[PDB]
Amino acid sequence: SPYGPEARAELSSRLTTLRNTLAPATNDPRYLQACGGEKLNRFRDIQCRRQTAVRADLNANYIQVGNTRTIACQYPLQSQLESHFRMLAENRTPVLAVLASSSEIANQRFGMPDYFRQSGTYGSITVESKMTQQVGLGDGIMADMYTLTIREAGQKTISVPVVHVGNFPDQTAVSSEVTKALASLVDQTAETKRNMYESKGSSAVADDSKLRPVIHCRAGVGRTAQLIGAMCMNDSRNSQLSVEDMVSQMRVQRNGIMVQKDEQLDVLIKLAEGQGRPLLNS
Repeated sequence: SPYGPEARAELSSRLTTLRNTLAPATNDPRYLQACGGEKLNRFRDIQCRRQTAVRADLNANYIQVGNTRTIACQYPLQSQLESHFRMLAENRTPVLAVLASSSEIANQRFGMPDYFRQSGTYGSITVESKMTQQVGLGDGIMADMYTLTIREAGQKTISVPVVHVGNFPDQTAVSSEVTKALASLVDQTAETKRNMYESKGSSAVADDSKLRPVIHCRAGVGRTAQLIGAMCMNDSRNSQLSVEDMVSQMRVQRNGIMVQKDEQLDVLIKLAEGQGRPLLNS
């Protein structure tokens, strides 16, 4: 009954209502609007909540699901790379999880710059990419890891661990088992990096806006939301946080499309069921 079809339908009903409420109006005061004439949103209908926006020129949001703090964003546009790197550096990013596949990135029609597997200079910022380990996630899904060293005059140099799911499907959802494996890897990688900063007495530890895992796929609403849901379920502080809570929180803090597909929600529901976590709020 708590995970039966009627509970699942009720969850869907509540979430659909929320999506409708959060649909952007023309020049919606709730959503970030482009300044300067440059394209801001990769997709016109996938907008960035203004009050939680990380930077004025990025489609990117601070999200807190229960106690779990992250940043969710779109795959940055070519024009946005300098700002994106500055975000990554200023956040002292403990892990960047990229859920867009190599196939997607390679499709030049999609405008997804290969910004983390190659080195480059973007305005004032110089970035060096290095290959690190590779970790299997199940079902032949592979996480390729990198470190990005971000250098800029006047700024401290920051190295960001990257977890790239190079063969993450976009046509089908990955299983709860793959999702769990990915959440554990991303969490573990963030933990190691955050520990390093703690050991150096970094001032970023005291700052709520910093040390956030950064997660993006192509749009930052499907695969991204599925991962963030799994990560929040991995957080021992989040007992009794329901699936309704986690999805509504993602939606209010980014846009109404978070967890876009029923296929993705099914994964979150299965993970919740495995923990005996509630789907709905009383």
